[PDB]
Amino acid sequence: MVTAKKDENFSEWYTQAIVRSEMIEYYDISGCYIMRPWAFHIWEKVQRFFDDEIKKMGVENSYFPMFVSRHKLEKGFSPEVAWVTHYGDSPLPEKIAIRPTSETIMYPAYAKWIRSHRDLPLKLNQWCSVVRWEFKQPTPFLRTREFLWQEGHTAHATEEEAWELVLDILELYRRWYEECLAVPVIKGEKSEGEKFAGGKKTTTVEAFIPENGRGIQAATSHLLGTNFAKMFEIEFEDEEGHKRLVHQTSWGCTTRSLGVMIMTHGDDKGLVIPPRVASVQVVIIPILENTGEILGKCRELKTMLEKADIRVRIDDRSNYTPGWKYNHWEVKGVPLRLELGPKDLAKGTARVVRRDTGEAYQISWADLAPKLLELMEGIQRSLFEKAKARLHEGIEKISTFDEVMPALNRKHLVLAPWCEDPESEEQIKKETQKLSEIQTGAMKTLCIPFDQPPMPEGTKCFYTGKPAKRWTLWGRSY
Amino acid sequence: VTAKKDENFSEWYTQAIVRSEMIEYYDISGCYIMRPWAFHIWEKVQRFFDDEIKKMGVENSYFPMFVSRHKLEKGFSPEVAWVTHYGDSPLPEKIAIRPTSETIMYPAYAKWIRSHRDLPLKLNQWCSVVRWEFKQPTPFLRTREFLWQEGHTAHATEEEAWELVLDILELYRRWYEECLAVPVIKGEKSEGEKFAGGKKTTTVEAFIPENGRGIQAATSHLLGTNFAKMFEIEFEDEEGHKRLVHQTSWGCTTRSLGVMIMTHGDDKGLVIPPRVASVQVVIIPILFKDENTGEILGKCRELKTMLEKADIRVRIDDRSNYTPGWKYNHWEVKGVPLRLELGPKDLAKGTARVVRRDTGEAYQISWADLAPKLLELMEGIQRSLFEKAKARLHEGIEKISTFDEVMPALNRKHLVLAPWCEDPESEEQIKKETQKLSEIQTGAMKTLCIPFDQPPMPEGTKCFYTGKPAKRWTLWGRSY
Ligand SMILES: Cc1cc(N2CC[C@@](CO)(C3CC3)C2=O)cc(C(=O)NCc2cc(F)cc(-c3cnn(C)c3)c2)n1
Ligand SMILES: Cc1cc(N2CC[C@@](CO)(C3CC3)C2=O)cc(C(=O)NCc2cc(F)cc(-c3cnn(C)c3)c2)n1
Ligand SMILES: O=C(C[C@H]1NCCC[C@@H]1O)Cn1cnc2cc(Br)c(Cl)cc2c1=O
Ligand SMILES: O=C(C[C@H]1NCCC[C@@H]1O)Cn1cnc2cc(Br)c(Cl)cc2c1=O
Repeated sequence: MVTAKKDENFSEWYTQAIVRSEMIEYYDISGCYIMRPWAFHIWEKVQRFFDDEIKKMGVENSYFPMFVSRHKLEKGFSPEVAWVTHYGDSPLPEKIAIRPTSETIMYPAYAKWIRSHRDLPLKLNQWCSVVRWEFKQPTPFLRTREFLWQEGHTAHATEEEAWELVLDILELYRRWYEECLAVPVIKGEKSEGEKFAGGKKTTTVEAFIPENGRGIQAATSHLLGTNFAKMFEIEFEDEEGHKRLVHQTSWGCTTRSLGVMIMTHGDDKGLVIPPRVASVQVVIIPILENTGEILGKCRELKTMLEKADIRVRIDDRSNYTPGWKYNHWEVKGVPLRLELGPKDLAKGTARVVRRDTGEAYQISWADLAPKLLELMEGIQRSLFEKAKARLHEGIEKISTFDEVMPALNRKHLVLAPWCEDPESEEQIKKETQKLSEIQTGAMKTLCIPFDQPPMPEGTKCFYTGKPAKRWTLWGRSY
Repeated sequence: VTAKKDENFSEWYTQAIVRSEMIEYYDISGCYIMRPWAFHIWEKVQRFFDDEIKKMGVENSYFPMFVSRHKLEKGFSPEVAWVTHYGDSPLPEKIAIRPTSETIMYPAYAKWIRSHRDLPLKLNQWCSVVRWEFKQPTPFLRTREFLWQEGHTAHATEEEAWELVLDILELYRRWYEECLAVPVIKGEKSEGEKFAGGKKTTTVEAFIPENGRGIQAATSHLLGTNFAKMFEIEFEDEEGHKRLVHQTSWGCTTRSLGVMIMTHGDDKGLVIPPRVASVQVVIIPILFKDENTGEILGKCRELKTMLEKADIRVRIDDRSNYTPGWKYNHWEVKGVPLRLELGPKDLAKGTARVVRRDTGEAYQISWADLAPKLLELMEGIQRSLFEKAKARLHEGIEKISTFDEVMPALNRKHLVLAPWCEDPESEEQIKKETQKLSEIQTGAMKTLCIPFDQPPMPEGTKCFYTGKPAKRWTLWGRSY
């Protein structure tokens, strides 16, 4: 049973929810966690969605090695990578790192494979795990030392084609969150200080966690331009015979998405899993003395529902009371519970309870499959709409810096007109950190949203008083 | 490809996998890049196997890639890769990259399993593992990092665990025979060849005629209660008594792709069985001197739509910057089962010319007949690839009765099926003797498996090596 209340002790609530729902197991190596089937099935669902979509775009999957040579990674202080230095008791002549990302593994191959315009575009993806051995405190799903992800890497003859792909991928990430996970996200461009330094422009989808007021980056898609093509000599002869640099993109999204989903939809009773990704969509709980009447009808119902492609489990485990099973599956977040006891059997009905609201329905056995499909569609949409309402309520539009600290104290983000000077972003981070100290606490840019309201002529930047350029979203962050 | 498969087999294999764009080389020895053309086949067999194990109630999971020194070694270290530093700082205790996940998963199993209500526990994961052997690698077959799936189950009874071992082994037979069209032999490993941590190891074995070697294709172990004792995986039964779980584990890797390549490839390159071909039919418009360009391209689009309506996986190669002859050779070296050519004449005739990759046979087919006729041809290709490979397997196994027949059979690049007493001392002696005789003429012959399909053992039959009473017919040969 979940005892910590989500609004009062959010961090303990999160730990309880992910452990008692059987999503994670702890491990002796800090920063690494076991992903149990209840969570892994959600990853499998989003992976299938995204993989099907990128295949429609002509992206093909591949698999590159998990190791990169020291001289290829460092193309005098090491990055925060895990170094393999020995095989058995024998030192390697040159240490090798576990991939933190695969640019330095893939791009030498791209340089070999690309020789002429005929070879472009080149569009590859891989599903793997990466390792980033940061010394800070980990958080399951959200910030871990090893994590599962997909990384896409493309090369094109023109920047326009590369940018088109950047935006198509970002739209797929919006769909991953909004359509599969029912989590609303905001598409935007990263500031110069926050973008990937190896690239030209970084686009992002950002999510908001109301309980701690923090934004979190949900996925990323980069227009790399020609920087990496210069560094790796990825050149092609054009249709007229001149050597040119390719224009590249890269993009990724991780199991952080599951953590965002958990935090968005969970409640005081535990998880709430959107029907589109739930391992089990309907749990059948026989109200049981096993004559065979009740479980016979349950097996018939499960067969029937599975013909409608509903993911069903009958919980016929012994020595647990019905109420125990009800709470067990509520903590796990199954979106629908189907109760079948003796009175139900006598009437030819079943009692269906939806997890998000607790509303109960008496449904005849015949109406079961269509009514349950309808209810799952309603649950999915209601989860999304309520989360989107909370997102809207969490963003305050401001004009001057003196509004910032009140908004941050309300656990809100701010949308502010900004001159986009990177010096000013560093100054704002320092000032908000120190104001929080006197009163991390730093506010930073989350993104410059694609959806720009008009910028009235003469609008001043909320911090510098210089002419504002764009409306920018700021907040405390992960 | 220019090397002949029947002359320089290793060189043929390297040319086949490079020129088909299946692999790319890499600067760290023993690791290779799996390019999209190879990864497509992997995706097909992964989907088959994952669908089937899900039907059995096995659920996917993901455990960490790292194992602490004290948990792995629960002296001289094993052939694992050791992480010793994060950045410039030494780890307080070094950690290994997984070579397999027993030591990572089983402490969790011990925590999770409390009563019979928790059993059976059936988990699988798709991942890569690392085995840092000092020997020469071979792409797909023997590499230092490789992709695989490892399944690990726990049961209340040995009977249930053994039933699962055999169900999984049958899935591996289907992975090879139904998907890859590679015939395999199910069997039990000898005492000297089985997984030491388990009670009985079952296997599927394939045969490579060009070098006379058996190769283990996949494995499924009855672990019994050994790991349950080691990791304290116990459960309370219905009577309230504490008992040990009965476990299984099982795995299969991208070695399967290399076995497919070696089995079906020919002097022209790869031959992909239709059931694992991401492109089953390639349509090639013959464009020359601007003769009917628009008509030909429109018709190719129509044909692709029609064939896709029949679930045939079709690609039109309308790339303007390659000639038709180049396209012919490209898709042939890549092993696409069927090539469909449509030129000006064919547009006039209402026909298309189709060539099958395995035999080269050509067919003129009316556009209306295309879908059913191509389905029929793909069934024929899949069946023929399997049947020819099975005939080669049959021809490569000699039944023997005495050790004096062994060296002539090995020199014919064959396996031997011999009656054996099953004494491990005798397997060790046979390995040494056959290596020595080979040297005089690696060359050691070992057991590959004791097949499930046992012919009768006539009373009084003597072991082919020791002269003691034979127990079972055993398959032996040179091996990978
Ligand atoms: C699961 C995951 C996802 C992502 N990212 C980033 C990119 C993105 C965006 O969505 C996606 C690929 C594109 C994503 O998912 C980043 C990390 C991560 O930085 N891990 C290392 C680590 C370990 C640790 F023990 C502690 C901390 C730590 C503690 N405090 N701070 C400030 C850091 C960090 N981890
Ligand atoms: C791809 C793959 C698959 C399997 N196995 C084994 C089990 C099985 C059976 O099918 C499946 C999981 C159950 C499978 O696929 C074993 C290896 C492997 O031993 N790698 C290490 C290595 C690296 C290296 F550079 C050289 C050598 C080397 C050279 N000569 N010798 C005698 C060894 C070995 N590799
Ligand atoms: O990983 C990236 C850039 C992009 N790679 C492709 C997938 C999407 C992703 O945003 C940025 N990044 C992030 N963290 C890193 C940590 C280390 Br350690 C190293 Cl060496 C390198 C990096 C590093 O390059
Ligand atoms: O890996 C195994 C046994 C089984 N594990 C589950 C998947 C199927 C597989 O056959 C045997 N094995 C093989 N090679 C190994 C190499 C090293 Br290095 C280590 Cl430490 C351990 C092992 C080791 O245990």
